[PDB]
Amino acid sequence: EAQTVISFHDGHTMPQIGLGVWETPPDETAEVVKEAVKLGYRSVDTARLYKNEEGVGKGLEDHPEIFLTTKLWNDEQGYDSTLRAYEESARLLRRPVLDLYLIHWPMPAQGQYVETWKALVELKKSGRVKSIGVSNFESEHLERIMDATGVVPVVNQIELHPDFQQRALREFHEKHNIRTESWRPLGKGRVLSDERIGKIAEKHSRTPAQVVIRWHLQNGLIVIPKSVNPKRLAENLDVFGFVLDADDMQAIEQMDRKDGRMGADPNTAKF
Repeated sequence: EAQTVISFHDGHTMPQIGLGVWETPPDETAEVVKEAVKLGYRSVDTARLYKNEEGVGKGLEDHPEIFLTTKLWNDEQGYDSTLRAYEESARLLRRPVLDLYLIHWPMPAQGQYVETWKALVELKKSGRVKSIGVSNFESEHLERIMDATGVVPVVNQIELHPDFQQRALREFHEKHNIRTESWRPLGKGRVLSDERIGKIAEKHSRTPAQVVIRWHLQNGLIVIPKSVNPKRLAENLDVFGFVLDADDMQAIEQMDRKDGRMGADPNTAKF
């Protein structure tokens, strides 16, 4: 049973499951990363927001194979300011050339996300980063940066889980060959005790989390769950030895709620 990967339109390839090092203190981040690389994680995802890029970079010291993503935080948006921020991140992460760089939030009220994207375009062209994408962009924000540059992000990383399945945004993503990456894949844990999920989990001799991760996978989605517990890390990774059937997939499809969003709305988010 091999892990799966997802390929971008730009010809690059990313592991389909990664580690979201979001809630890890800077101090024990190196150690969490070394542990997950040991368990078999091939993709690590962080952000300037979490302030632990130095820890990630140390933890991946002798592991340049691990796919590495980081994001530009809101207050560093702007053309020159993104180019600096990217460089700084590259140094903190001890990787001269990053595998993926994302705009963390569009923040439409700032007026800066198009110029930020043009900085990312330039980072791709100059060869400073392999792939460029976005996080938390609505179709409209995507339309805008595509119209301004002619350059499509390879990935849009968005809140996505059984309660909020983001179908219309994924329809839009499809048309432009944009991969979907789910953050909040487990819905802050709400799903871990769902009966509908629980029955599917019994049927497959797997756990609720594993059923849910598999569901992301079978939908073609890049999935970065987070976990402190290396017991849950090993669990989350052990998802390539079963298959959800058509009944399973439809039953989860049916969980989608209009008020399923748990985190910030891209259009009204204010930090």
